[PDB]
Amino acid sequence: GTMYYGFDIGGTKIEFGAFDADLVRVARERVATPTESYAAFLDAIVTLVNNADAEFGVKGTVGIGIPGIADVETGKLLTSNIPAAMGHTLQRDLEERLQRPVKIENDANCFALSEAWDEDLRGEPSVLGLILGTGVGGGLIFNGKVHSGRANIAGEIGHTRLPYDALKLLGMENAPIFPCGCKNSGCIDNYLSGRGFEQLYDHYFSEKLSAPEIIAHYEQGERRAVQHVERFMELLAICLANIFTCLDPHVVVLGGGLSNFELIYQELPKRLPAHLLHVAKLPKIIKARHGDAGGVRGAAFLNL
Amino acid sequence: QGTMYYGFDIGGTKIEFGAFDADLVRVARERVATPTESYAAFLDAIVTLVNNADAEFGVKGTVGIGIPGIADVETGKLLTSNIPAAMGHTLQRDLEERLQRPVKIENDANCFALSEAWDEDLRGEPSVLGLILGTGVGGGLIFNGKVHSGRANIAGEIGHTRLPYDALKLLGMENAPIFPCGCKNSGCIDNYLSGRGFEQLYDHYFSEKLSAPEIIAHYEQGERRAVQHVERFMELLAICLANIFTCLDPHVVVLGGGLSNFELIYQELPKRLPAHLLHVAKLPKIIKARHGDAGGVRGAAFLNL
Ligand SMILES: [Cl-]
Ligand SMILES: [Zn+2]
Ligand SMILES: [Zn+2]
Repeated sequence: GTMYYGFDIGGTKIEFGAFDADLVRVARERVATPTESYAAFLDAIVTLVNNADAEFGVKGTVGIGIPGIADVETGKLLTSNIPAAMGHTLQRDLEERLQRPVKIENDANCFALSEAWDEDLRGEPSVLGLILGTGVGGGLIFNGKVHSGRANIAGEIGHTRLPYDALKLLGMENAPIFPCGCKNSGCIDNYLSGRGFEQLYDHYFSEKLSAPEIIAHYEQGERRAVQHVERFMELLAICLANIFTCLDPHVVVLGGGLSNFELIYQELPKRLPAHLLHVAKLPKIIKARHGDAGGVRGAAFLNL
Repeated sequence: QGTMYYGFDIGGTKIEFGAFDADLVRVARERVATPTESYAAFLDAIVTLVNNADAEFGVKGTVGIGIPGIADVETGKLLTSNIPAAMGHTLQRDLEERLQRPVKIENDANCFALSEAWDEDLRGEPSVLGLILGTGVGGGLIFNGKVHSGRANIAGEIGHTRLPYDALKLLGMENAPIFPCGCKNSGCIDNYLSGRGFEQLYDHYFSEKLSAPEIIAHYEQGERRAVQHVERFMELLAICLANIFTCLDPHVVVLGGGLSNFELIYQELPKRLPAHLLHVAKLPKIIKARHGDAGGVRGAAFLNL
């Protein structure tokens, strides 16, 4: 009698999934995201919900994942990649049209919640999801529920500054201080992401290589790539140790392009203990399992 | 039988006990000596209080215990240097056996935060961060009225995170004071943002060893050095907290410990935090603890709500 719907809103496509009481996906639909019209945007979502409700014979719950946030006070979307919905009160408008509550969360929160509801992680008291891509995105799950935060920006771990011990590793007053898109500076977003991995390589070795090129060189034993990787893994361990001393997560799930670098899962357990408290224990650290289905899954799971 | 929630606060010399009914009315209060050596005597003191209360109220009460330390999450052994009688013992398992019911044991800073989070004004807040600013920085993370203990029972050890880059910049980067830490790391914010940290920063910059109350009294008199120290301290506090808040985004932040009595904190933080937060961020509500150093019992009891 219960169905959970999830929408993942991208700049060009809206993805839809319906999950039964056992969290098995029983419907999948994809429609175009309207480029300009808000009215068309609402219709696309309302239509999907009404059709699914007719199909499954229930009134499904509605969760939506977005590349941005809803302003916690006004309900207006801050989603620059979705011009049709930018500035609009999406939740209120959908609640009125669908006559039921609607939840809207940032895509990184949906990613973490999706991974936290994997059979292997169900019942974990806390899960931290980190996406290491062009930036660092984070999602904090406690007892299977997203912690959104006072202003819907819990998990913005990427916009915390390099800690003293990370600065020390990188040469203190000679460390590279990368400018940040948030307009602060030295945010870890610019060090631990895939882009950060690249920028650190370029800063020290004066050659602009992509992460896969660096990794391929690493595997060939090229000395510059080997030195870069050594520095990167220690830097990652120091920064995550700082984060883990505050959050002490039970499981850490990595997504984004850099989570494909398998060496991470070998090196973190070896390097974290030196930077953690003496009594600390290591979280389980794994690569994301749900991939492209993450956005829809986590959005749906907002209403569990 | 009715619900009854018991809480114990274990200190080095006293064990404090409280019972709270379904409405969270306190219906018992007892204080007994903490045994100095005997583990047997330690267990008896607790078991006695539980059994007497159960008989008196006609209930089987839930049992929560706040300790100055943690239980090892794997072995159950207590890591509590201030309590030599219980140090190294499997307190939870031993009490569960004697009392035939589950027992929850949590660090005292978690109990402090949970106690505050269950005040009428904060009930219903989706998240509460408690920070105790005393001889060190203690922290407690509450989500939806429940303690997040962490993978190894040390969630909230915010005091053992290192100064962020922006804090170091304020303090002079390569010339900043790097204080050694009891955890054996260095530059942990435990040694900057606590009452002791406030004192050590004053001494580093002004070459005079004053207590926090002396500095504050001089601040209130408009003394130049104290005014400069307070300006530096408030900005340092805002920077470090803004970093913490960018990760945690707590709805409410509750300050305890001696330094939470410095009223200026509550005025200055809202003014200084925005520059270091994300542009879209909003300020948490930041308040002084309501229940003082007498919420260990409350928080311990509330572990079982
Ligand atoms: Cl799925
Ligand atoms: Zn930033
Ligand atoms: Zn420390």
